[PDB]
Amino acid sequence: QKPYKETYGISHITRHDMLQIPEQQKNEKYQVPEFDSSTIKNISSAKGLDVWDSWPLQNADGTVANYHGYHIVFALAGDPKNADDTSIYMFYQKVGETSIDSWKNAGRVFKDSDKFDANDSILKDQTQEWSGSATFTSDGKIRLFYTDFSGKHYGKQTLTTAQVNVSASDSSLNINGVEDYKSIFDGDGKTYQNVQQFIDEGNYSSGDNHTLRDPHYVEDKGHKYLVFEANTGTEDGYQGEESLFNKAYYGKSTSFFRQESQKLLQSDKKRTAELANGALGMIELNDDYTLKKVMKPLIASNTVTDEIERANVFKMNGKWYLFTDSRGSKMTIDGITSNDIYMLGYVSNSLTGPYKPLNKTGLVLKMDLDPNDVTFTYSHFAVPQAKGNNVVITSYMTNRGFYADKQSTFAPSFLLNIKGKKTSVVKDSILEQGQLTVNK
Ligand SMILES: [Ca+2]
Repeated sequence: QKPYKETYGISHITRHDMLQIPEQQKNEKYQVPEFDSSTIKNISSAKGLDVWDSWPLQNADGTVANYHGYHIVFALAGDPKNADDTSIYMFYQKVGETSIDSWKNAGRVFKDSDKFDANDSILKDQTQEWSGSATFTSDGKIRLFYTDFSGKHYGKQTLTTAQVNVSASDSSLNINGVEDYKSIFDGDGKTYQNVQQFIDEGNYSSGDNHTLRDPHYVEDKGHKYLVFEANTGTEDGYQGEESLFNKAYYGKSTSFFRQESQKLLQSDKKRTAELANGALGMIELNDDYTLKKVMKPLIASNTVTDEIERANVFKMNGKWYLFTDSRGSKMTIDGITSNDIYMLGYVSNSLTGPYKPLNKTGLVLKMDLDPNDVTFTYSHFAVPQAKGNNVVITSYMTNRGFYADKQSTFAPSFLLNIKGKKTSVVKDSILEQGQLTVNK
């Protein structure tokens, strides 16, 4: 194949930028702070469940919602002994409370029968409920977005929505049921990979990693959008042998492309790089939360990784910030190790781009603790605040199923300062486990 250059009109996580991160991450400004293990508790109301990926009910701009005097957090939870047991639970606290013990458990959002009652062909084949977002609508409704995962159908992932009906009193919140429960998007082949394309390759034994998940709701000028984890399709730079010859994925210069591409082609990461075509996708929704328009990806990670998770985007003090989490173990970049886990980040003057890397490289947070460390954290997520230069970073702590007495739980939150195209972790800014806002 001959070298070429094609950006497909989207932004790219380039090899040159990623190569700078191993040295840069030694700076404490870009590091998840050390946590004190003797302060860490299980979520008392979870009654022995692992509780991992979590997200707050948000207003349209990403700030934390107030539902009838309560904060609400949705989270994946399940039996630590069963890695395929994943359902969405709803936790809640009175606004003003900060202790992890303040989080009550309203239980599962869904009954097993809900996916059938929905009259939705894709939903009736669901086996797990994976991550998403939740927005608090202008008419006072809890509008959930999540990932319908189907183990029956080779790990199909479908962006899904429902309204969660919740009664509020002075003491409790109670889930009454759901409505408007429907599949929104399962890929289109041309812009975002679908599960058939995964099956074409030989599914899991191909080494390909198909994703279409973690939908994050946001609005701009009254238009409604989901930004989500995906993989590219056939028309915006697909996986394949030819992808390694696209200079847009390398950056820097032709000299760098020649050197880096020849190294990659000679390496044991050639196949991994060919398969790697992660993307942060975007769709516009209609006012009833159905699909209006498939839009081009905000950014892609061709050759670098197939898996960029927990898509997040919001406007803060005049700029738009786009984040994603990614494991070094699934990357193909020299100097990045299997211990390294990142939140990467990008900035634009507009929701729809173009996005350029924060801190020159894309690095925002680095966590490299051993998987066995009780204070291991993952699924880092920046929660915008109503005012100021800080966001709150939430994450889950402790790997699923590792310890009998220490379950996956809410990590201590901490602060990230954002100004312009730069970020820095705020010194000694550790908050309570699962704390969503600085204000209280
Ligand atoms: Ca792929």
